[PDB]
Amino acid sequence: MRIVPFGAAREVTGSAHLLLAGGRRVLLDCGMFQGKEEARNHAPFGFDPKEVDAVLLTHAALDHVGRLPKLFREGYRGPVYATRATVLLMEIVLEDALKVMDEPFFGPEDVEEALGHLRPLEYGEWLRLGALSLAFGQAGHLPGSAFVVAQGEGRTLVYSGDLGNREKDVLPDPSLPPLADLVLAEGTYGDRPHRPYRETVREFLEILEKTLSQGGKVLIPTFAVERAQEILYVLYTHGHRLPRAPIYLDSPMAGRVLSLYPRLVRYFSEEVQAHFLQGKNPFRPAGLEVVEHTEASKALNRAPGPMVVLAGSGMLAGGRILHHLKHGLSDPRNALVFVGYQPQGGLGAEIIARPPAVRILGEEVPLRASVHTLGGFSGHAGQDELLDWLQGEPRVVLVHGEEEKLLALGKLLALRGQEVSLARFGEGVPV
Ligand SMILES: [Zn+2]
Repeated sequence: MRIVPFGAAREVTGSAHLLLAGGRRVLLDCGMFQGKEEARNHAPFGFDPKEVDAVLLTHAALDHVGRLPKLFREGYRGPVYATRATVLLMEIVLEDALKVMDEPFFGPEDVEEALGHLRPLEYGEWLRLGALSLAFGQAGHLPGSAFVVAQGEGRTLVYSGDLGNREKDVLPDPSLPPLADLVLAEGTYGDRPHRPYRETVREFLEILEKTLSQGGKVLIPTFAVERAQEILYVLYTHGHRLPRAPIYLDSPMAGRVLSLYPRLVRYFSEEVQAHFLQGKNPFRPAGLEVVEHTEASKALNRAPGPMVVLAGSGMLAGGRILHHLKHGLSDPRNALVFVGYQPQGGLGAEIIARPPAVRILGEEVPLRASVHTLGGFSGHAGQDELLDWLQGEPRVVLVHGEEEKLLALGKLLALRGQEVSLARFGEGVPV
């Protein structure tokens, strides 16, 4: 039993890991590379796709399922396992990815083919390949998200996939992994813990009552997959005290994902499920409105507050959010609320630098609106949570994370008495 990193080595995108055991080949995830690494979705995998026996998907995000259609486009015809939640989500993530992409490295025939091989595998359901035993464990990072437990040849391996931030309320807490000979894990935030969730929410609510009470606009850059709906859920459970104002989810994509949420009730936390039982959708605060097209999206830039706006991209690469920022950053009464850390060098960071102006969409924009960064809405387990999850685990190979962040985690694990390594691309590791 060996596991071979084929993505997310000293980096956060590309997640794909080949497990060689029981005389079988099981591919754990198959995401694409993003941002600067995008061109690498064109390069080859590094293994023979036609030789793969089965595929397991930890969650529906593009950096975990994105290259799947390339796997089929290049031969593979085996089954692809994933929870029903990921199965349903995947279709929206993929269909959207096909429509949005400069140089697509796969076509509609591939997505179609890729989706046709999906087979439901729920938490605690065992898959039998050769003499290898596989099961999904609750990861709490996305509806239907999981980590992989693989046993065979008298040994146990655990592929964490992405672990969630247990302090939040939407998803159920990540399960502890069983004791394993080897643990391949992420370390997105191996360098630091997140600000507590409760105090992050209270701050969010103050910023909201403040700017809305003065007829101002609250601009919120958000990820369409699961960050948008979480903000909506916070707006819902606190709608009674917030000043009345429309909430524009300015994202067709976030809209599609949101419509799907009622079909996934079982994949949420107890708290969320209890709300649904009372017969009410807690992901739709009063006043929500899903803006479908450009014309209405731009009308908002010219319309007066009070209002709350959710738009992407979540890191300001592109999206409708830029347009909102362009016309709203100049008014001191508005407020920009980041609900996720902005990458260094990106426009976000540049904004947080709080200079006199910022270049957005070809023009220079005065920056008067207030700025707040609530890193506490993070979807990944922070360093402290990463440590508790990894406790008592003998050997650990880190993936998914910048080198520095991964190292900061390895140090602590090493001082704790655990054998740690930083996965290298192509270089398999023995379970
Ligand atoms: Zn990931």
